[PDB]
Amino acid sequence: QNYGINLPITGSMDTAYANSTQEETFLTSTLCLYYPTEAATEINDNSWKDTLSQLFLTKGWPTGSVYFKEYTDIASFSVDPQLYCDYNVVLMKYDATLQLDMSELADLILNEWLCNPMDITLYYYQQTDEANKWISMGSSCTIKVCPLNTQTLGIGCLTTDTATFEEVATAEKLVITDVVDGVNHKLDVTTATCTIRNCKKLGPRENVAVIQVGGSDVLDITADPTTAPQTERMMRINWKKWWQVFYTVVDYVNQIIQAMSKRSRSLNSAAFYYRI
Amino acid sequence: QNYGINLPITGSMDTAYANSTQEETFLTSTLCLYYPTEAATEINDNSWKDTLSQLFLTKGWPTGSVYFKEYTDIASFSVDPQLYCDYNVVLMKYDATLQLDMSELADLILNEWLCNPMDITLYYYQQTDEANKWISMGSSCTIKVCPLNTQTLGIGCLTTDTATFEEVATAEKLVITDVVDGVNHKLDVTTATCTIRNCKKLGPRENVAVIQVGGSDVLDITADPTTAPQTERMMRINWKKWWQVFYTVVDYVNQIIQAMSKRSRSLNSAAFYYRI
Amino acid sequence: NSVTVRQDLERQLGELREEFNALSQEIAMSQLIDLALLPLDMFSMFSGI
Amino acid sequence: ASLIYRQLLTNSYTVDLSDEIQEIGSLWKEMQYNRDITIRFKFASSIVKSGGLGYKWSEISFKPANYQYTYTRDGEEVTAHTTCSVNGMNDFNFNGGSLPTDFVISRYEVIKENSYVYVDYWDDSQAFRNMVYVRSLAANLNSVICTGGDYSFALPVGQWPVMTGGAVSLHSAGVTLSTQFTDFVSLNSLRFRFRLTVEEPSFSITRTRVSRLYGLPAANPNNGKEYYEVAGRFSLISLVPSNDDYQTPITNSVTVRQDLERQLGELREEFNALSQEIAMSQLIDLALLPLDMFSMFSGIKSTIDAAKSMATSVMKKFKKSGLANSVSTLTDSLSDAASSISRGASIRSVGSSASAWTDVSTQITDVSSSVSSISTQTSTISRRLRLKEMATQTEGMNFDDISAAVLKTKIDRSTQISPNTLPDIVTEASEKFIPNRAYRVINNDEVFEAGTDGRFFAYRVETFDEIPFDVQKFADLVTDSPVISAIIDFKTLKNLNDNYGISRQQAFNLLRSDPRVLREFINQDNPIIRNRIEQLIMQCRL
Amino acid sequence: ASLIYRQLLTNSYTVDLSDEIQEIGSTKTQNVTINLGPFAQTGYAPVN
Amino acid sequence: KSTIDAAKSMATSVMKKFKKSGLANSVSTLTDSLSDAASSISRGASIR
Amino acid sequence: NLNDNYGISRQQAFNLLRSDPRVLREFINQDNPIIRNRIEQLIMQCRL
Ligand SMILES: *[C@@H]1O[C@H](CO)[C@@H](O)[C@H](O)[C@H]1NC(C)=O
Ligand SMILES: *[C@@H]1O[C@H](CO)[C@@H](O)[C@H](O)[C@H]1NC(C)=O
Ligand SMILES: [Ca+2]
Ligand SMILES: [Ca+2]
Ligand SMILES: [Ca+2]
Ligand SMILES: [Ca+2]
Ligand SMILES: [Ca+2]
Ligand SMILES: [Ca+2]
Ligand SMILES: [Ca+2]
Ligand SMILES: [Ca+2]
Repeated sequence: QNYGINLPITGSMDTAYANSTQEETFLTSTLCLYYPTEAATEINDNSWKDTLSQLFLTKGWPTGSVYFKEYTDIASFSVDPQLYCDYNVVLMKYDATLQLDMSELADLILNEWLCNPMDITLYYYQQTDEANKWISMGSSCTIKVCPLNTQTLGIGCLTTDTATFEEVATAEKLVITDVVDGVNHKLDVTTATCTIRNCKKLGPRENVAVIQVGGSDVLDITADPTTAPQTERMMRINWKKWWQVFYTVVDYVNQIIQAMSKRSRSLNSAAFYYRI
Repeated sequence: QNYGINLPITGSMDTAYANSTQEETFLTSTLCLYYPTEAATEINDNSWKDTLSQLFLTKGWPTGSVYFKEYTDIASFSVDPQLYCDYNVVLMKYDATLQLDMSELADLILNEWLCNPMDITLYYYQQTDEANKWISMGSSCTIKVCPLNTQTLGIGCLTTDTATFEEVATAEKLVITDVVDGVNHKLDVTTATCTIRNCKKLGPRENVAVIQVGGSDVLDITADPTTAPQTERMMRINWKKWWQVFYTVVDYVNQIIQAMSKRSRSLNSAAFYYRI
Repeated sequence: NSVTVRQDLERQLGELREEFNALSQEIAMSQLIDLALLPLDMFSMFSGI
Repeated sequence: ASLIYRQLLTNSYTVDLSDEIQEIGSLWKEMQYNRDITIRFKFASSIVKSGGLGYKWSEISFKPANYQYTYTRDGEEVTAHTTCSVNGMNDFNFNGGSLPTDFVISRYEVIKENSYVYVDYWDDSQAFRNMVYVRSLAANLNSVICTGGDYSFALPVGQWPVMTGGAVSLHSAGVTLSTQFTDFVSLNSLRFRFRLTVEEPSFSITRTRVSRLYGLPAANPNNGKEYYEVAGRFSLISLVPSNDDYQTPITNSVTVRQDLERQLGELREEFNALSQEIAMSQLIDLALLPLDMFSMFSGIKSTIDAAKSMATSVMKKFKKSGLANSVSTLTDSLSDAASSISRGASIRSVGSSASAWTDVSTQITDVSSSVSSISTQTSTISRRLRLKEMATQTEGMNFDDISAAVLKTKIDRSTQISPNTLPDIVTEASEKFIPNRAYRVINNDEVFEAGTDGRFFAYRVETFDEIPFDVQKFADLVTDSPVISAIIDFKTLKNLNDNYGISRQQAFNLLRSDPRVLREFINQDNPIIRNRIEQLIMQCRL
Repeated sequence: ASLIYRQLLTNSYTVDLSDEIQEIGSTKTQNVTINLGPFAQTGYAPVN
Repeated sequence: KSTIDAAKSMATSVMKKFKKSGLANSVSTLTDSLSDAASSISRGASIR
Repeated sequence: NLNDNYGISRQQAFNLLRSDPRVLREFINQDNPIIRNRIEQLIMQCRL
């Protein structure tokens, strides 16, 4: 492939459409459903997974192709999210208080990132361009920032004294820091319970879809204030019972998968590509 | 200009892109940031304005062009808001209970208005066209309206007994009243505490952009029920901390102002033009 | 100690690249060539700054 | 020969590099003095102790030390005085702890290979009163070994630490002139530099975790020795003012004109007088030399200080004169004209198209003589064709070549030279040499000619008959095409053709200022060319 | 192509600058402040 | 091959010895002789 | 393109091939679209 990646692909505008590959896609694919604990608690059934697998079979998926992963809550799920199957549908409960955390999780899992380590104790770090962010994940990520100037002296802060730093994150499981580009910063992060990485957003991750259960369109997967794009993979539904939610997911799995593109599944299950 | 306002301007669809060689009244433009008091409180620093100025300088703004106007809250800021700089960016904190007040403020400052005094004690007033409204603001504005008929007799109210009038606003720092057009209304207002004007919406402002911090898309800058336009000048972001909000504003100031246009700043700082 | 991995001149040089690319379009052509024949030496190049 | 001017301008940047270090720094007869000297010196120690009970010393450092002695040189008992100092020292420190009890040395100085030892030396001998004007100075000396000695520390409690060991070899590296400040007079002295080399004896402090340390601490660097001695020879060449071959001053403390004048006032007359003895053909030969910096400044018989800074002093003065500012203004005007299609209105063109070479300017204007507009235009243009001369945009030999040749042949002959005279006489010469000079441009067998004096001439090459001068064509030709200095300007050319009928090839070469035809005409003793070159040389009058 | 010799001869004036820099540094080179290791310098108490 | 700490002076190192050699001396002598000839200085006897 | 639309002299072609500045400025002063376009391409190519 790589020797033909930078080569043109020519096609005529009269080639006959091929038959529907939805059946073949379902047969040779795997589906991962991510739901919160409250869903399982409300269902209160020990065979609901088997029921959903049988219903998906009625919808064409082979038996052992649909998998279900449970997370305690949005904040818990945001610590090193792992996307396993070819298609990853995430049922995210809506809370008016966790809006930024919902947006950060969606941004992390609905996009492909290229991350590198940051040794905050040794080097001063800056963000090169609008695609560059600092993604911090851990049990408790408290990030404080001290911008510098051309002479390396801090502005509004003292490098020696951390108490003067401009705190930007406190007690966070996942945070995406966006500082002014081209400015060197000195960072204080709770490295004991936090890991911060310099990440670049390569583009969309088309095999991950997020269904927001309840609320309104609040997700903002773009740091740019001027744009809040709602993509095809950002679904939203209204709910009263989790069983109805799962039935809607099963029945319209055709539409959900049709909004997602395969071949975006990395060899690893991580939410980012780690490079040294 | 005035003698050449109504003259055609002809341009070719192949003219090479260039840049103006015309003098401006001021050498450079000025940027005003309007933020709530709680933003400064949470930031908890005395030199934060200086640091933001230095970061804006990093973003190409000469030292002396960025100004920061603090306002207590949305309601207080809604009393005769003043727009000083060439570019005005208003950081409105979202509160779920003040949706109408946020909409009223956005409508006032995102649109040009042409207003006249209203001696409600001497004359009845109509609203001629859908662009006509009654904008009242002050320390506390309560508006009571009695629609009259062709015979100048109140409908569902007694023109002499104010107790029968209809309540359209109670203790409002700012309120835009829209009544049925072509109907004479007898008005009684808390004139001691607020002033009411008959205003006409001329069009968009193009130099005032409102960034809504938190919430969902709730602004309605048009009184027409069947329209909720989301212009490029009304942005929305999610937040947990104010330093991150200000860093986002600084880092994407080029995008923020690309959505705005100069040439719209009035000579006066007021949010409306006034005729007596 | 702590070393600044990426130098402080990156942002200033980026802005100056922007300015230079904006200024390119306002160059006269006859006079540019007239300048091109001047043997621009150390003194001539660094005196008019 | 004009290249020298260009090079000075081209190299003017190095001048700035000089000033930095400088502001970081702070007829004649040759007579030789080789003297076998014995520098006897020593160090001093500053031991400032801190407060408390005396366990802590605030500083133990070096201090310059003076010494006096007498020694025999060629049977002469010579009294000598020396002053030894050190530079570039390593500030070690010992910190036994934060308590007032613990042994602490805040800062103690050790001289290592990165240090230097300076020794001023003076004696009442003849050689040291002849060294006011020095041609060359160089001293060789046998290296000496300075070993550190014991030094016990005054603690009233416990074992007494001892600073033993330490050694460095001083090797002679450089000797210069220096001054000794007495009470009522000032003495010229020889200051010798010595590079340090660490030696095997390593200094250590007892009662401490200090061992195998190398250098020479300031505690007891003399090691009980009365003095440290180096024996060697210094060679000095002194320039004594002499106006006759039978006298020779014992001492050279004489005053020269530059000890009393900073602005050369009458040396201008000296140069103007020197102009008489200038040969013509040989002057052309010298003018054809690409006189570079080395060639220009190598033949001057300078003093020790003057040669050390001749080029950069000349260039410091050079990058301020009217010539340098004219070059700068021309460059800025060209860059501005190229930099914006905005102000073709501000500049007014006397040609088909706008050019910095072809712009009219202030020209306060002279109502004294009835002046044509064309004359003013041509003069304004020629005053920039001079910068064309000094921008390598000329074809034949230029007036700058003659100016440089005259400058060289005069500075070598002129007996008035000094570190301040050569500056402002090279620069002011370049400014004031040949002020009225003409230029010509050839095109389609037709010659256009302009002059700074305001005289313009159009003619034909095949026959020298004047033509209606076509301004707006001379300008377009002169902005781009090669410009030729008019050494043999039109009037002389026509006189020569009428009286000495010259061939087509000879006229071709004369028009383009070819050196060969010029020198061949000079060698024939042709009165017209000799007269023209005499006028040119007398114009080089400073 | 022969310009190396010409340039070496012409630029020789900078040798004087080199010599001045050398002999001025030794005059006014600052004393070097040598650091000390993280493990330093404790000793016994003064004992009699 | 640039043994660093010597490239700091290589050009000046060569130039300092270059402006002492027979080539430099001959260039200077020729320049001085040309200046003298331009000045009508009495050239030595037997010089034709 | 020049020789076809603006058939040029033998001397002009000779000089243009050798990139002689005189003919370049001549053609620019005549306001030649082709050479002006070429020089504009070069200048806008002069970005950093
Ligand atoms: C595609 O669909 C058509 C229509 O039913 C069918 O005849 C054909 O066999 C299918 N398969 C392929 C490979 O075309
Ligand atoms: C006198 O000076 C002129 C030019 O100034 C020169 O040609 C001439 O040789 C000098 N001396 C004599 C004796 O002619
Ligand atoms: Ca978060
Ligand atoms: Ca601070
Ligand atoms: Ca950023
Ligand atoms: Ca956004
Ligand atoms: Ca309101
Ligand atoms: Ca009523
Ligand atoms: Ca209405
Ligand atoms: Ca509406």
